[PDB]
Amino acid sequence: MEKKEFHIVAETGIHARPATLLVQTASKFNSDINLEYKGKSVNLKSIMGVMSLGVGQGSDVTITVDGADEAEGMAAIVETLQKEGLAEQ
Repeated sequence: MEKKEFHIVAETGIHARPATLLVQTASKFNSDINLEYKGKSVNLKSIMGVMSLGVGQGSDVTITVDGADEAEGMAAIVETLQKEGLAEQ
């Protein structure tokens, strides 16, 4: 059980594109990985929750990873976060 915070550096608006990008990468781990924005942590893939939340404009958020993938899980997210210019390291 380990969480990894971050901040949106895409200043895009975490849309279905970048929005899912993370969720897609976060919601693809055998571990518990979610996103937390403003303090709200929900299965990034949680459109509903995320929807109401969503980030972008240098918006900062926090990711979480718990389980086996935990490492790999967050690994991607983390990397992706800064890989997709969605979030920084």
